[PDB]
Amino acid sequence: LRAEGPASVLAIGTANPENILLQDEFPDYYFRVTKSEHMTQLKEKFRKICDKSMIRKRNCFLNEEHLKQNPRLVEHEMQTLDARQDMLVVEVPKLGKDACAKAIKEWGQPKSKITHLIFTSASTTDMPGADYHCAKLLGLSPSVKRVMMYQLGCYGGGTVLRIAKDIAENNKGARVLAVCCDIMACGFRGPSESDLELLVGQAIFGDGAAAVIVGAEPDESVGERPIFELVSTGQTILPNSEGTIGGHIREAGLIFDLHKDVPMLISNNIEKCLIEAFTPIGISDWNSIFWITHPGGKAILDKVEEKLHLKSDKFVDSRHVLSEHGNMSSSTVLFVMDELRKRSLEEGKSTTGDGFEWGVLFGFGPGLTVERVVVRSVPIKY
Amino acid sequence: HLRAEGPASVLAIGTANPENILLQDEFPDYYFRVTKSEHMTQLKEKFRKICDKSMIRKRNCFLNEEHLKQNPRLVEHEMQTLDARQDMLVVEVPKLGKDACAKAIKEWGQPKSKITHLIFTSASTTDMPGADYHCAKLLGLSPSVKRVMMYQLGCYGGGTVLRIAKDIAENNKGARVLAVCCDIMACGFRGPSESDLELLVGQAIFGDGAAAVIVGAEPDESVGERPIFELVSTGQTILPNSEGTIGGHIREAGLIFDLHKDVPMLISNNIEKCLIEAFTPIGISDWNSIFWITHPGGKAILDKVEEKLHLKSDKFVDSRHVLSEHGNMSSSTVLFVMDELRKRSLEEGKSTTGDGFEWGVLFGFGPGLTVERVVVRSVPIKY
Ligand SMILES: CCCCCCCCCCCCC(=O)SCCNC(=O)CCNC(=O)[C@H](O)C(C)(C)COP(=O)(O)OP(=O)(O)OC[C@H]1O[C@@H](n2cnc3c(N)ncnc32)[C@H](O)[C@@H]1OP(=O)(O)O
Repeated sequence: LRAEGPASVLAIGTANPENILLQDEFPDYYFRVTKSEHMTQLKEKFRKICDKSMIRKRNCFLNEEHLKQNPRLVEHEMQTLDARQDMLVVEVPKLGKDACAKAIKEWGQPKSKITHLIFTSASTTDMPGADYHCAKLLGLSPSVKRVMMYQLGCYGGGTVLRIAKDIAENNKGARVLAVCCDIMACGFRGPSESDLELLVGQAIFGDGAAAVIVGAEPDESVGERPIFELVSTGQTILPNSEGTIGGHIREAGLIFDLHKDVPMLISNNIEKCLIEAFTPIGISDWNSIFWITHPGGKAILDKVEEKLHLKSDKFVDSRHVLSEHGNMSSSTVLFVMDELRKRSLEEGKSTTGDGFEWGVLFGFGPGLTVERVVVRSVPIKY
Repeated sequence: HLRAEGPASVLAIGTANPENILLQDEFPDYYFRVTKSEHMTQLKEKFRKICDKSMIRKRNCFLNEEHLKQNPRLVEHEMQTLDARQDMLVVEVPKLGKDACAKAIKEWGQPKSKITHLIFTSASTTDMPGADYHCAKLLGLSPSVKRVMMYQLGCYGGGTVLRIAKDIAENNKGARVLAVCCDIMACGFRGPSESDLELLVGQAIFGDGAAAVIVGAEPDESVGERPIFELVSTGQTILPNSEGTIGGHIREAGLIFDLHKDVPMLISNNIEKCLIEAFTPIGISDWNSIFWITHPGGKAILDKVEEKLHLKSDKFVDSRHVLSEHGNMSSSTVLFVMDELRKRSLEEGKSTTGDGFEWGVLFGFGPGLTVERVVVRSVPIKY
């Protein structure tokens, strides 16, 4: 028995740790707790990176008491993976379960109707995985079909939507719980004079989890209503991008590579993704649609906006999420989805997509891989 | 959105294994020599009986004695060696994977440009970009191939990649899914210790290998496509009272795994209820009237399941043969079993790809304790 019509997002939930990192105070915090305050010139460059990041605040699970309890974590490169794993194999499923619960609350259906669980995280790795623990913490059926996807990266938010679409539409009644979660205790480390690449990540990455319920044939009879339709999906590797975005599980924890070319590579290639995605729909004005864009960095948004001459209203939700949360990897793009529909409602727009009918969702991550989802809005009943 | 009509079918199967071979009869001595542990005479005899009862004749292993020479940290029990293992496996895991995909693509006989999705699972490593990215580049797939990277599933992953491919191939007309599993046990090789019988078991049963399948719906005989097994339904479940019995952990010392002795009994004591749920809609109750494609996680698992259900000697022939010639290769093993089942059936002139039976069941078992189940239907072999 296959489902009729397209899969849609029926609910969204998000969660963040309680502890907060004010970006104005982070240079002082970072260089103090890492006992690197003598690197004045480096701290000066780090301060400019933080000030230019357009991040006002992040939530982070790792706090100063964790650092005093294990000073090894504040060093630059030091065998710490066990200590990080010990924390994250617990916290990642926990924070993920927090976001799942809020999404199920909105959804308003028995957890026994959840037939599938998709879980993605780049912050940890274990067997059984975070899908198992999150399922147990939620009290889901022991026969929930799980799709565990460790170490995707920041494109992963588009991935779980792609996976959920085919599952929901091919299985009548299937209701897919897809959650992303990342905790940057996996890659926190101290500064080195030879790494501005490190400092960039230390300034932009924050903690969070985002969960959605995906399903076809929404049942208004019992309180289900979709927010966004998932119309088509794609995934591609950008040319001349090899090595530009990388992340590795090592004895020192998560070690990442981040090339300065990434913003230009995305901007110079993204229009082909739009043509490839919207030519069948007959759309060519990239301002006549709504955008749900992963804010991988201020620069990425700025350059895409520049190359395509996008009105400033398109990345408003991306920038607001980046300001209040930083880059949370795979979850970030679903935070933006949620903000888009909450702002549309609060501003009296006619649809959940800022008043537009058609939209596009993008994730960017290692590859350099681009995840794309053409999405359709729903009218807002007033 | 144009969806496919009819069920998704395995259209091709290819496998690969490292070249260096470990003979089980010599492995107790070889293992305790290279690990500088010949003074553990009572633990070695203990280890010799585990290997004697394992019903494993040989295994394929990428890690050789020269590797242990270059890095002696790999032969100690619990030394920080992850970086050295990863340096090897981020390269070798996709490579061996590509070798198996290449054979599957060969049998399939269709252009690589027709591959629309690539599924890759492996428990031996993790990286970003992952083995899926590199396996696709090694193969020459389209940069727009849709990848599904599933790191650290474990021994049930062979059923998972089938369950994932089923929904993709059926919801997308023309979709051709390349699913591959691959594991290399340099991720978990380590020296012995009198306080870890689980390790000894793992060092005796785990071997290297990769296996890849081409999965699609609406097979096109005009272009040379021939189905092998139809994927009918799928299930995943967590066995009750099974917490912590199968585990694997990426640590500074590499992959550390747990294996509780009760795993055979827990599987055998729960498996029939998996059969009932899977075959009651089809109207089948006799577990000897169907063929089996069973992950040979260990000789004890097959033995106990065989007893509990009174399965006849034909069911586990292919599982035990793969186990004897390759050991436990984790996620790929069950796919090695599928391949031999359809190959032996034609060599023996059986009515179908499933040993003459129409309906069958595929099982993977792993961390959870997780059981992956796939009801499968064979395709007639016409003579
Ligand atoms: C905490 C643990 C983390 C754990 C992670 C969890 C898992 C995730 C795995 C995957 C990880 C891989 C990634 O991480 S994927 C993130 C994608 N996001 C981007 O790719 C950001 C886009 N970029 C921007 O948003 C702006 O660049 C930014 C940073 C706001 C700055 O704002 P600004 O406008 O001022 O730009 P400037 O050029 O002026 O830079 C000012 C100075 O920083 C230097 N600089 C910048 N960029 C650099 C780079 N790339 N390399 C080396 N130097 C770099 C410049 O050279 C200059 O230095 P100088 O010339 O000496 O003065």
